[PDB]
Amino acid sequence: MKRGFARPTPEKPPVIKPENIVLSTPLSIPPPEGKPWWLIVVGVVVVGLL
Amino acid sequence: KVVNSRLRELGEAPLEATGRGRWALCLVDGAPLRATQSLTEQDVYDGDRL
Repeated sequence: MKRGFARPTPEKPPVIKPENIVLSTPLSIPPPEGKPWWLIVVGVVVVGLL
Repeated sequence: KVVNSRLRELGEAPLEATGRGRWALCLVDGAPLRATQSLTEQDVYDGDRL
């Protein structure tokens, strides 16, 4: 002998929420801008020699 | 009788006691069941422990 059991309407399960995400594009390395170092080196010599 | 018979096949000593009293079925707290009523009258169903 067993106890009776009637199955009711199922309870609401917790809802799953999807997500579409697009990534951030990485930074770009700065190209090599360059100073004319030798010019100012000769400069301080000429003004000094005067 | 069947419990004592089965105990011997397992190699266990049969149920035995000394002194004035009697043998009966009890719940986990030691409370004995009613001697004159059906197991269907009491709250007993398949899989209970006694």
